[PDB]
Amino acid sequence: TRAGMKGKVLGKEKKAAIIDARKKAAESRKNRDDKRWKRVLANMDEEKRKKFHGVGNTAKNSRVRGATRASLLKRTGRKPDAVSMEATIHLSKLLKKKTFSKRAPLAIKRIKAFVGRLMKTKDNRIDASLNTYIWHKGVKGVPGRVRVLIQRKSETTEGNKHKHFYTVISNVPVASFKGLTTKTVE
Amino acid sequence: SHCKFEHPRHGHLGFLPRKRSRQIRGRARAFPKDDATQKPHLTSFMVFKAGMTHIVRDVDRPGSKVNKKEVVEPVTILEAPPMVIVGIVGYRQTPVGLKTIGTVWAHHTSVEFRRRYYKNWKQSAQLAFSRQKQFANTKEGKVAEARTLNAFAKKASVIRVIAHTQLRKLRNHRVGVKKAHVQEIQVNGGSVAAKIALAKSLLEKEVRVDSVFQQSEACDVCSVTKGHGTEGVVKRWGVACLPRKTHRGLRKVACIGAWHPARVMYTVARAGQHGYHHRTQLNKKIYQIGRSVAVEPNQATTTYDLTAKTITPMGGFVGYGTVRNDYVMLKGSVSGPRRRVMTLRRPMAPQTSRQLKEKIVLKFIDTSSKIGHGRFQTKKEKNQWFGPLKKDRIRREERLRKER
RNA sequence: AAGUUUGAAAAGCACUUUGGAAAGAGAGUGAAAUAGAACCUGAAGUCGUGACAAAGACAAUGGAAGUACCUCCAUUUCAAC
RNA sequence: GAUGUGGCCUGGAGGUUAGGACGAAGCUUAUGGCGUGAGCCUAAGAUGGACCGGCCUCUAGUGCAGAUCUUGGUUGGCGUAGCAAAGAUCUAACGGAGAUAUACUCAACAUGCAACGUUGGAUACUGGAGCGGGGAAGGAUUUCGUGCCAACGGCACUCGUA
RNA sequence: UUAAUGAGAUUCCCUCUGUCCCGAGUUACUAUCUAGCGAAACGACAGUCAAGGGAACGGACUUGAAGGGCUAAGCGGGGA
RNA sequence: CGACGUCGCUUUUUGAUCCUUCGAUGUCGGCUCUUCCUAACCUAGCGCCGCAGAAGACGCUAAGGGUUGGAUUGUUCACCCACUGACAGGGAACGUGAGCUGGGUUUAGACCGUCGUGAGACAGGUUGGUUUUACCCUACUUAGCUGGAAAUUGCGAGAAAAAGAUUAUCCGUGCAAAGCGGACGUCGGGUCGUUGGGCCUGGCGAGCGGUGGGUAGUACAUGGUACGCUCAUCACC
RNA sequence: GUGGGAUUGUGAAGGGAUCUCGCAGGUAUCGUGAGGGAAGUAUGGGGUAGUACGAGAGGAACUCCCAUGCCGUGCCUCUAGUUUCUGGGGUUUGUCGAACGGCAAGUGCCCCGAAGCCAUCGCACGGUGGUUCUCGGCUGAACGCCUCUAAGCCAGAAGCCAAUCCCAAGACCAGAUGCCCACU
RNA sequence: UUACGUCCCUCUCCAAACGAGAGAACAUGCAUGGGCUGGCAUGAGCGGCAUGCUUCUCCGGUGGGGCUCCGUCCCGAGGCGCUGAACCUUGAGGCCUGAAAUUCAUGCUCAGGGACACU
RNA sequence: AUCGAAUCGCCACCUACAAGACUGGAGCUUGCUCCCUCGAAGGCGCCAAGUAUAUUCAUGAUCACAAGACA
Ligand SMILES: C#CCOc1ccc(C[C@H]2NC[C@H](O)[C@H]2OC(C)=O)cc1
Ligand SMILES: [K+]
Ligand SMILES: [K+]
Ligand SMILES: [K+]
Ligand SMILES: [K+]
Ligand SMILES: [K+]
Ligand SMILES: [K+]
Ligand SMILES: [K+]
Ligand SMILES: [K+]
Ligand SMILES: [Mg+2]
Ligand SMILES: [Mg+2]
Ligand SMILES: [Mg+2]
Ligand SMILES: [Mg+2]
Ligand SMILES: [Mg+2]
Ligand SMILES: [Mg+2]
Ligand SMILES: [Mg+2]
Ligand SMILES: [Mg+2]
Ligand SMILES: [Mg+2]
Ligand SMILES: [Mg+2]
Ligand SMILES: [Mg+2]
Ligand SMILES: [Mg+2]
Ligand SMILES: [Mg+2]
Ligand SMILES: [Mg+2]
Ligand SMILES: [Mg+2]
Ligand SMILES: [Mg+2]
Ligand SMILES: [Mg+2]
Ligand SMILES: [Mg+2]
Ligand SMILES: [Mg+2]
Ligand SMILES: [Mg+2]
Ligand SMILES: [Mg+2]
Ligand SMILES: [Mg+2]
Ligand SMILES: [Mg+2]
Ligand SMILES: [Mg+2]
Ligand SMILES: [Mg+2]
Ligand SMILES: [Mg+2]
Ligand SMILES: [Mg+2]
Ligand SMILES: [Mg+2]
Ligand SMILES: [Mg+2]
Ligand SMILES: [Mg+2]
Ligand SMILES: [Mg+2]
Ligand SMILES: [Mg+2]
Ligand SMILES: [Mg+2]
Ligand SMILES: [Mg+2]
Ligand SMILES: [Mg+2]
Ligand SMILES: [Mg+2]
Ligand SMILES: [Mg+2]
Ligand SMILES: [Mg+2]
Ligand SMILES: [Mg+2]
Ligand SMILES: [Mg+2]
Ligand SMILES: [Mg+2]
Ligand SMILES: [Mg+2]
Ligand SMILES: [Mg+2]
Ligand SMILES: [Mg+2]
Ligand SMILES: [Mg+2]
Ligand SMILES: [Mg+2]
Ligand SMILES: [Mg+2]
Ligand SMILES: [Mg+2]
Ligand SMILES: [Mg+2]
Ligand SMILES: [Mg+2]
Ligand SMILES: [Mg+2]
Ligand SMILES: [Mg+2]
Ligand SMILES: [Mg+2]
Ligand SMILES: [Mg+2]
Ligand SMILES: [Mg+2]
Ligand SMILES: [Mg+2]
Ligand SMILES: [Mg+2]
Ligand SMILES: [Mg+2]
Ligand SMILES: [Mg+2]
Ligand code: NA
Ligand code: NA
Ligand code: NA
Ligand code: NA
Ligand code: NA
Ligand code: NA
Repeated sequence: TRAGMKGKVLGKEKKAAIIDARKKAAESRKNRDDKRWKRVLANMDEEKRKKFHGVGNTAKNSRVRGATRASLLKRTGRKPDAVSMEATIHLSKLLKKKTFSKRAPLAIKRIKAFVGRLMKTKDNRIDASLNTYIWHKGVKGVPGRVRVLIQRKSETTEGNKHKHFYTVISNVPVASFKGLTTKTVE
Repeated sequence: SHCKFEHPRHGHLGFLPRKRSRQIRGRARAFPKDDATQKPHLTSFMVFKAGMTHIVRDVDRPGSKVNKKEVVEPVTILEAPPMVIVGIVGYRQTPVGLKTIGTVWAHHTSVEFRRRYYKNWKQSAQLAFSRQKQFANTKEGKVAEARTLNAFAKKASVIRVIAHTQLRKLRNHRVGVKKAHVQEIQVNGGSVAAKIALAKSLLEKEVRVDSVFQQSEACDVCSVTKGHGTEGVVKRWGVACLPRKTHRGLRKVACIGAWHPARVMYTVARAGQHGYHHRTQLNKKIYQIGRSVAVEPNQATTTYDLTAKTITPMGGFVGYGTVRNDYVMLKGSVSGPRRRVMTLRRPMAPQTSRQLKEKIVLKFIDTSSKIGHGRFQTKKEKNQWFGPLKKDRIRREERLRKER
């Protein structure tokens, strides 16, 4: 990043102080606007209030007007090294109009990149069950959706500086994909 | 020897070079001629292309076969959220062209206006206009602003305002850009003192499109066309295709020049960039200046068709989304794809024609699905055709029995 | 097509260190390894590198006169010489 | 085109006079000097390692920029044209130096990539006029096992008709 | 002269069509970018034009007009 | 309009010549594509007529724009059918073959007529007869990076600027006027050089402000800014 | 002055000298517009009008209005085309024991088919002032009269120039602005 | 030669041969799901006078032929019902989390990394 | 801050304008006469801040880029 935000240059303690500086400055401005909107909405007449719909966060099925969705997310903390996730990959949307003879090999690379982005790993092992499922209808009959189980594990080659993570991706057979969302399994 | 038969040359040599436009936004190269007898007014506005549909109206022109008869006209819908005026600039005439005298900035500028000065705003220090804010409102700052304003009164013949779009108000998910589009809008009409008075009164204020244009007027469109990358001579210039027998290819120009001059002329069609060119388009009749759906929901309702509809077609505008702001319905088409910012300019050609003077009254606005042969104008019309479906029974049965 | 023409003598580089190896870095022999095995001498052409000179587009080169800067070049002078 | 030149240069011979291990020949040059010139001579080598200069005469396979000249080497084009018929490979494990290869910071991604052989699975091709199993002609050790990877198999190899 | 026969030469009709009006869209393999590998042809020197003369059709010459440098993909006007 | 004569222009015809090319400049026609000329067919104006009107003739300025679809023929030409405002004529190596095509022309096979004793010949007819190469330099079309006014240097100083103790020694207003209207103070120190001297700096205040705390209504398109009051802080200082 | 490097080839570690280079600009917007390009061009109908003119026969034009041809610049709402969304269905031969799911026939084949692309096969838009030619005139001499000219003027062509439109500062913009930094 | 900042890596697509461009920079940003819009045309399975379907008790329920032991079980293309069902719907990149109306949920991110700016 | 340089006329009186067939102003006689500021000077600057009572200049040795230059 830019020199003014580098973690190595600023240091851990300085970086934390600046991040809280932005947080408190933005959070305080949100509380000011919440109070003012709470105040002027009550003051305004019911005839005028029909025009102002959703302004004071009164509306249903609505985002929080004050702040971003991400800022309201609860940052629990670092995930454990050994974590298991179950997810669906919409393979058909990644293979639209691809060359027929490369569909199954391309699906393997797409799955490895999908998991690699999620788990931040470069060593992504494909289990036999997942490989069989991808190829079970031929090189060009790849299924539109796949349900995978992602398991991240830690093991480093002795004498290496940086700890080494790797994932094992296996197929999860499902009768239907409807209603299936991404879950952290145990 | 002379060519055996004559035909007009392919393409317009005045639109050269056929290169990529310097900017993605439409910019007016000239403004309509200033006439001092009119009250001061703005001459341009920035809009966003949402999509296309068609309307029905009666034709008023006498002597035509379609007089007092209905016609169907394709229209383009362009979203026009209000614009914010942030600055004033003055120009003085010199023997080598107009020179900017100075810039009077507003006391407060929006965050999305200051984002235009950054390549990575969220990770920056966000110090734009921080020293200008501290210098302004001081004893020396107030004097400097007054001196610049007096210089405009004494030496300026052209007064323009600095305006920017509001991407927060647009609330479009596919537009992507969060930094405002900045442009200069010339203040035409009145004396130079009167022009400065209006520009000062507009500082830090919102300007709506309906205060710049009227419903039945025409306007010019400055925009950049859709890009196609590298294209051959057949598509780029419209030359004929060679016979199937041709060796080494058909989609070519057979002779790219005579022996002498021993050169290829600039008038010969060659492959290269096609599209993404700036174009100023003339005489686009405004058919409707719509209000925001939060204020008036019945945008597509007319006096003849009483159905309560918005301007947004069933299923949304393809690749754009919902029109949530004020909008302009221009007759016909404009250059460029959806999501692209465009400039509407007050017309520069004479507007004395019967077609240009005609008062437009819309009788029907189509809101059917732009996805695959829309046959319903509203969601209620679709419900009446199908009635209850299997998924409606499941949703109702669970609510009727499990929840009650 | 091809001189095995290294060196007087093989004294043909033990040993240490990095490298999977090829090799590199050291250390040794020898008067000389820039004499290390198709090994005397080692040209031209072409190329790499460091230093410097600068230089628009007049293709470059060239001629004649100067000048700026350099010069491991030559010669002369250095007391009333 | 003719002729002249105590005019220049090269390999040898008969004479004469010199030089060289304190460095001959050859080679190198912003080494200068001499000559109108061909050239001659000196300086330096942080070059070389054993022969050789001047002068008189004699002698000849005696002087190169070009002959689509000969032979050897080099070279811009150029990391370019391309290496696109015969459909195709994927996965885990094992093997291998061929890796998970890191100053600081730093939990992992954003700093060791890409490539090999075998086995098990998967997928596909040949489709009996077969990339099946045997012979003639031709070839002659290419057969087999182990080892090995400098060159070669126009990419690669830990594999091989090397 | 001639039935039958003909990858023989010719004319017309039916059918049929992207041959054409008049082009548009899509696929595989390329081109294109990368890793590895890696040539040839050709090569006096070079390479912006106008006119002029000139071995009568110049990249060099005269007089004018251009011309900041280096690059990727194409292209077939010139390089007689 | 123009006999008998006479004076010219042009190089889109042929002829005359033999300067260039024979260690090679690819031959006709068509297709495609661009540009140029004007001796003007149509389109814009304008004169004149054996000019009533309509339709035309002749002429001038003007080449910006336009100038077609087909049957036969390899054709260029020619001719006919048809549309049109009109269907003008030409150049660009008889533009254009590393752009195409290859019907003709003009190799070798073969047939006919005429000629020749013959082999063979024929600007006579006929049929069949390989169309190669760009990755170089320019040109052109798009597409990137990039310095530079002494067009890389000199320090070689030129503003389509201001208007003054020589631009210093304040800000407005006015005509480069006459005038006129404004300006934060105070108490000390240090440090250099003719008048309440320049500069640096500290303490008390005040004012114009920038941010944040607490608060009230209002504006604007309505989440997000501004504005009143009041605290804290920073800056001019 | 200060900062950073280096010097000529037979050794090492230290000292001088002498050279070269850096020492104030970066980064992000909005504009100017020199120069270059340059585009719109034709026809028909209505009406004028069976009018002007003419013995008759015949038979016009401008203002204005409405269409259209060619050309140009775009666009995808509609209509049409295109399908490797092999989307959803059918359907033939082979094949996994059958059903299911499918698979092979280099996209098996057939019908329909979104999005995207695309057609004068669809749709939209295509403008203003001057300077002059040719020519017709005014005033008016030379030449007491006369004469468009000779000194002056007027009017004036699809030509030409500029506006509009496209590229645009090697056209080196002392054009205007946002932030740092440098100087102060 | 400090700061502002720029670029590469990463993500998006109005751009795009490669460069370049437009953007984003913990952001409903991305992912999956739901709903919408639309495409095709009624999935698998099971079953016929009920044990099924439909409707608030009332409706509805085949088949040319054939085989066993009038009646009963069975074989049988096709038909009917559950079923405008099943499947697909953003991907080179349709909509909805900001009008009102089941019309939107849930996961993921945990100091962004690198290089210049900087003789 | 390298940096030593080439350049040798200043101004707040020129730094406004226009016409040479007539631009100092009149007359009538229209090319002569008359009046005036008499129609041919931007102002300063060149060694006593002003025309005089004065005052340091060397040896920088006879030319050498003025050895110095904020007028
Ligand atoms: C038959 C016949 C007549 O037509 C031609 C056609 C071409 C040629 C060739 C010559 N043209 C110029 C040069 O002299 C030669 O070029 C070359 C490549 O040889 C001669 C006659
Ligand atoms: K002599
Ligand atoms: K050779
Ligand atoms: K020849
Ligand atoms: K005419
Ligand atoms: K013949
Ligand atoms: K111009
Ligand atoms: K022009
Ligand atoms: K510039
Ligand atoms: Mg012609
Ligand atoms: Mg032609
Ligand atoms: Mg021709
Ligand atoms: Mg061919
Ligand atoms: Mg061929
Ligand atoms: Mg659609
Ligand atoms: Mg020794
Ligand atoms: Mg040696
Ligand atoms: Mg030796
Ligand atoms: Mg040797
Ligand atoms: Mg050499
Ligand atoms: Mg060298
Ligand atoms: Mg030259
Ligand atoms: Mg010299
Ligand atoms: Mg001999
Ligand atoms: Mg001797
Ligand atoms: Mg030397
Ligand atoms: Mg040399
Ligand atoms: Mg000699
Ligand atoms: Mg010889
Ligand atoms: Mg030689
Ligand atoms: Mg040769
Ligand atoms: Mg090479
Ligand atoms: Mg290549
Ligand atoms: Mg090939
Ligand atoms: Mg193959
Ligand atoms: Mg395997
Ligand atoms: Mg790593
Ligand atoms: Mg690896
Ligand atoms: Mg098969
Ligand atoms: Mg097969
Ligand atoms: Mg068989
Ligand atoms: Mg076989
Ligand atoms: Mg073997
Ligand atoms: Mg190989
Ligand atoms: Mg020329
Ligand atoms: Mg060529
Ligand atoms: Mg080519
Ligand atoms: Mg002739
Ligand atoms: Mg000849
Ligand atoms: Mg040739
Ligand atoms: Mg030749
Ligand atoms: Mg040629
Ligand atoms: Mg003419
Ligand atoms: Mg013309
Ligand atoms: Mg023309
Ligand atoms: Mg020709
Ligand atoms: Mg000719
Ligand atoms: Mg050819
Ligand atoms: Mg030809
Ligand atoms: Mg050619
Ligand atoms: Mg032929
Ligand atoms: Mg005979
Ligand atoms: Mg023939
Ligand atoms: Mg023949
Ligand atoms: Mg044949
Ligand atoms: Mg310079
Ligand atoms: Mg098979
Ligand atoms: Mg279809
Ligand atoms: Na593809
Ligand atoms: Na390839
Ligand atoms: Na035959
Ligand atoms: Na030449
Ligand atoms: Na020249
Ligand atoms: Na369609």
